Amino acid sequence: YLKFEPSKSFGVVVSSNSNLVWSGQAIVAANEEVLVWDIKKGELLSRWRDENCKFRVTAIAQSRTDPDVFAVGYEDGSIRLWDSKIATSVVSFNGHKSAITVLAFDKTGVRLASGSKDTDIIVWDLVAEVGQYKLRGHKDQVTGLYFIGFLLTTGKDSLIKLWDLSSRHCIETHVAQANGECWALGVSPDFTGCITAGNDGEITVWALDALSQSVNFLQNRGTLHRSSKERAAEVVFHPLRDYFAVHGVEKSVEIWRIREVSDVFVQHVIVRTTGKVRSVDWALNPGVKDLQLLVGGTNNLLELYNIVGKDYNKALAVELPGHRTDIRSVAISSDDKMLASAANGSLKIWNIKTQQCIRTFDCGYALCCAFLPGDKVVIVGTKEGELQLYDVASASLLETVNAHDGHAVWALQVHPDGRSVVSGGADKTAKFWDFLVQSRILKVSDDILSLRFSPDARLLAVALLDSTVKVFFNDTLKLYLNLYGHKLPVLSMDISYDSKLIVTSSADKNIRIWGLDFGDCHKALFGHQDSILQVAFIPHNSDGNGHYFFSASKDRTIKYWDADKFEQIQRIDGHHGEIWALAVSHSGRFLVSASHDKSIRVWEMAGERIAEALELGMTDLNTIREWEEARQINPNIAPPQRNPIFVALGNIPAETYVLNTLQKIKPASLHDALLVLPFSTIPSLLTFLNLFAQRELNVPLTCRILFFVLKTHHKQIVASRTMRATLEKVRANLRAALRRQKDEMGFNIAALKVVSMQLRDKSVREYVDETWEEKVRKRAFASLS
Amino acid sequence: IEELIKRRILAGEFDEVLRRRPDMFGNPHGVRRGLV
Amino acid sequence: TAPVAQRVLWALFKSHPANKLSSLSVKGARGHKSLNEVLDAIKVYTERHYKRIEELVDESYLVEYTLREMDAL
RNA sequence: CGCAAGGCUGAAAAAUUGACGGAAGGGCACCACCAGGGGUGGAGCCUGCG
RNA sequence: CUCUGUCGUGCUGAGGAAUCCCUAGUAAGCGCAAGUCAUCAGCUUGCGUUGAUUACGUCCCUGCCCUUUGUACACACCGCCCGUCGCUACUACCGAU
Repeated sequence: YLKFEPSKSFGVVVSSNSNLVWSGQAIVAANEEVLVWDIKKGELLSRWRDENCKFRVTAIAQSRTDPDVFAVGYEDGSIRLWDSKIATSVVSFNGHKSAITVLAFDKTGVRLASGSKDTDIIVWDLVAEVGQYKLRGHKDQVTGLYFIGFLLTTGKDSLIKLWDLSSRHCIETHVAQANGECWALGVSPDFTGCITAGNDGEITVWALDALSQSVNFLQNRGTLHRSSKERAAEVVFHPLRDYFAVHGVEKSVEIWRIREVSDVFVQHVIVRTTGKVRSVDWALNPGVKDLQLLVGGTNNLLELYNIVGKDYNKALAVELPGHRTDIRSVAISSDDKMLASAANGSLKIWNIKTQQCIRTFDCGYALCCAFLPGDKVVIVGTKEGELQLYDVASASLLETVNAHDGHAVWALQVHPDGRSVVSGGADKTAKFWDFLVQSRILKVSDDILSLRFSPDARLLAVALLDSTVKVFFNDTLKLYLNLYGHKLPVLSMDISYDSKLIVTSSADKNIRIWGLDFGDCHKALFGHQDSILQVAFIPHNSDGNGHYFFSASKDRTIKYWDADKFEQIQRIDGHHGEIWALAVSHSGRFLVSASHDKSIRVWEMAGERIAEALELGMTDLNTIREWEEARQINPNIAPPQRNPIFVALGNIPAETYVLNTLQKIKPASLHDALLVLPFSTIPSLLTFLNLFAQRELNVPLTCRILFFVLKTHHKQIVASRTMRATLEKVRANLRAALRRQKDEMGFNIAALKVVSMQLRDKSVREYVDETWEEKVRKRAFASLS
Repeated sequence: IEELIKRRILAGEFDEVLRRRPDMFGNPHGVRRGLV
Repeated sequence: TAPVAQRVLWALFKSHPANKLSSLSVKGARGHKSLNEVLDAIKVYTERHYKRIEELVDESYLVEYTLREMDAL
């Protein structure tokens, strides 16, 4: 019941997630690890990988005034502050909901702002490890951050927003594109010019300047249009000289210079790149006179260009440690020291112990690859219908054979003895070439997708487009039997070492285990949320585990099953793209898996409440009158220093506080708790009632609770003495407020009577005749009984 | 019996006598007795 | 929000003459939002508030009674 | 009498109305509080149940 | 049961932890009758007699239910409860074919 574990992972330089940084090193993002390369030699310096995290990384930021501490932002919504000296995550910030997308740093590096795709922009302190606060505008996701203090930002709703930080709310807004999207942000390092790239190939240019009145800080000083009318991915300025770079996710990067706006910004150079660039970045080399433009391109490459100012030249490149489009097939050699990896555009063969490429080739497309026994030559069946034969030792092309005309070779299998190969192509046939010369062909009804032999070479099994499997004998090609029971075409098959079991994977998200004698489905089993792509056993039963098999499935999962118990013994996570291929070890002790990530891996009380509120309010009032005494005697610094609950609620006065705590309860509860109140706190209550009637608000609540208190304590009040002064005050204030409110509402009702009479006067009648019969509201009021 | 309970609860058909309105005779549509 | 609605209405009435408020004519005057009905609604609700505040003063004379009692002692 | 009565097969959803909660406020209860009472449970007899 | 006398505590000992029930002709004591198509004689169901203590409040604990939508109009009051997702329309984005 041994499990498996991720041990090696390679074959990938910068992915399609953004935001490369330069340090003379290039710091780029793999799937989940942040890896650091040299560009001069292609050997990588290091990798940064946190074991607690499995989610992909998508934003990188270098701290200004201090390198060797770096911010990465993942997909889950987490920020990790790493060090470059020691490769550990010194701290983690888990505040966002999803998909960090833009990072930015302070001038002093104490403050770090993160904009996400959950639209919250969060600032972070770096000396207290707490989330400071949480800004909120932006109808849709944010795409650009910068620190001016002040904050500048921009989001997908074509909104550019200038936030304060002293008072956490927005100061100024503008909208850049009318019906479009503000997509990228660029700030000049002197904070004077800011350009925003919008979807139509537009770049809007804005001038900056370094509250109750009309505030205006950003000015839309104009618009320009670049050449490519694509989604402009990023805009990066030069740290020192007067240049910037605009690029969309495309094969062109436009560097412009800074001297109307059509005059002040001109096109310096348009650099053409080999593939679609994902993220450009800037690099200045100590002792160069040029511009190191460091592009990271989605087709798995790093390039480093020189740009001359007052043409381009591909100076440096990092492409060798990874395939360049997408790995489609793997096959490891018989000694399990090297593997061959087949991708659209190239072949690369690698040493496992060094996890490092040793040889390469150019092939057009690459469906299937398989090495021949004695691990000297490797076969590739490719979509144009061809089989090419290369080798490791001479590193050249040996042979080409046109098996099928315009039909992709979907299946390639070497005979277990090792004297022939079988090619199942997208035509209606499958061919048998021994060595290479055509021994025999096989005409089958539909397209053939995948086929494999028996490990004791007794019977062959093909898997068609009819959602069927046909198993034939090996000596003569008579139809031994067939398997049905799949609704979608079978995408893969593999049969056990002793030819006692067939596992068969369809596109119906499920697999079958067949008994291979009489063809009885030992078990149908549904195990994956998407189409299960490839399935393979482990050959060696010398450990006693020959009936175990892995299944690679398009929902990013490996699943490790045992057929005899019919049970899933492991689930293997660790890929974030629809995995394309896998292969097992001939020792069975490890396996390899090649994904759409372009990576491969090798796996080894109400009354008491208002009483306390009264007490708090009275203590606050004592502090306020003492502070008033202090500021009256001298204007020196003496803080009021009120209660933390007041300063947490937001410095509202205690009168507002006690008004909330008297309003919150229902009126029946108000009656009951005001009865519950003891006579000791009645003077506090009378003070607050006086202050309510003085600063008139909720005068019916004021009156009703004053009356309740007086009537349920009338004898104690007339016997006491201290209540005389407070009751004089509350009588004067209540009478003043009621007289004011009564006078205003009487004025309102008198004026309304007058204006209604005048309206009747204006609307009486105009003509006069024998018919005054033309000269009210009615309501229905249905009653059931 | 447990299976019959599960069948009834899933495809819910309870034999409960349902509360009929008291004045279905004189008031068949059951209009509201207020503002109309 | 009755007191805040009445005061700005009280400020609205002490700044504009009755003939102007009567000959107020705006094109959005049809059905329930006509000037007659709007003024009638304000008048009726203000009458209800005024009756309530009259009852409040009538009950608030109790404090003057209590002060006269403590005067008697 | 005829139809029903020919096996891509081999045991373990709907949703613009849906899923689960939280806080406050009520009402009820000798399966709750409160005041007391009384059983059983100690010894022997036995119906019954396991 | 009441009243009247003879004699005087003498293997001639009223039930632990726990758990359950009970609020007015109720608990409890007492006997008499019957044996009713199922059950019940190791008992069952009737019927009469004697008949109290203590609550009869409270949602504090333990729970259960219901409000936050509806179902009615005057006076009168109240005043936009809260979270995590699903589903739907639209918008743009990512990458394989």
